Amino acid sequence: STGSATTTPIDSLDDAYITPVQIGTPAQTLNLDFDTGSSDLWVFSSETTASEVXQTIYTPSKSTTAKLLSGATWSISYGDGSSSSGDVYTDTVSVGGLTVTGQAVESAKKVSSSFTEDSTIDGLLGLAFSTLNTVSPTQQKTFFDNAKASLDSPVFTADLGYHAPGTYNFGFIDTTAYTGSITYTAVSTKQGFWEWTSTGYAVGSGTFKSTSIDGIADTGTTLLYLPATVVSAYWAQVSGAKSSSSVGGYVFPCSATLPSFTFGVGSARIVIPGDYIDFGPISTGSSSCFGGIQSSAGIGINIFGDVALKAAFVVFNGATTPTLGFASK
Repeated sequence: STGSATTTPIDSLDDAYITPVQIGTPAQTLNLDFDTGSSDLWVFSSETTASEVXQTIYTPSKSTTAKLLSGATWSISYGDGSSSSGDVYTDTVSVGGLTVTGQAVESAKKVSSSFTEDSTIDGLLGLAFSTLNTVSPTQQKTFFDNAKASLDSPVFTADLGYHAPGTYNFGFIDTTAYTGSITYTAVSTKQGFWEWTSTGYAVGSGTFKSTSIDGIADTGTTLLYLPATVVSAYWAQVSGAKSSSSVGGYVFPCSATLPSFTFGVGSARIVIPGDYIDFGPISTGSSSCFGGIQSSAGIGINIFGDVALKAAFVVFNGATTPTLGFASK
């Protein structure tokens, strides 16, 4: 079996992407944030504190196939400080025509203010490794893990668009979606992430520097977070760029033409166009724009976020020994 679903940016800045997911019988359609940086499928629901709901909610009592997972609870917090918690049901879950039965659907009893305030996201669908799942006492498998048995191939691909819709595919590789060939690189699962090692970088038309950059492929993070000295080398090429403490990062004049940024994947090279690194104005009407490449120093890990991933076709190969594939597009 296979599945294919359209993913669309939640705003004009590509802050995040949402994908329709059908849950329960008859299907309830919710717009979820596909996150390869976490491993919980959790949704706004009829159980969520009313003052914390502004979103489409799941109602387990209206699904004939929902079953309560007795005594199971969950609690998650994310990099940004946002958090949620609740209890657990299993139910049928479909994505782009691919159906999984017995998928754990985490029902939020409470959500933090960030989730409340974002009307476009009804929940998150975790696609990292199941070791990161927060359900207790027994951790639950991700959608991808449950689907592997029936998939034509144990893969999923991410094709994110720049200010445009894209696609998540399950179980097959669309060879018309990319150019040239896919280069694969080893994944370490020791921390639960799709963690890999980039072979180096280049700024604009300059030299490629061979330097190991350990990072994670994370669809659930907006920007590209790299080591301080690598980010410094980028912004040194932009005459108006400076580090602003009040905005929290590198800002530059919106009118600048930004250089591209190249990262290595084995002996291959993925080039992020400069326009993609222009995240946008700090404020509507502002003449200053926020940079899409920022320092990872304060986060503790390098993150190849949406800024990087949307310049490529990305293959998440979930075979017993997982790898990550990248192709230009």
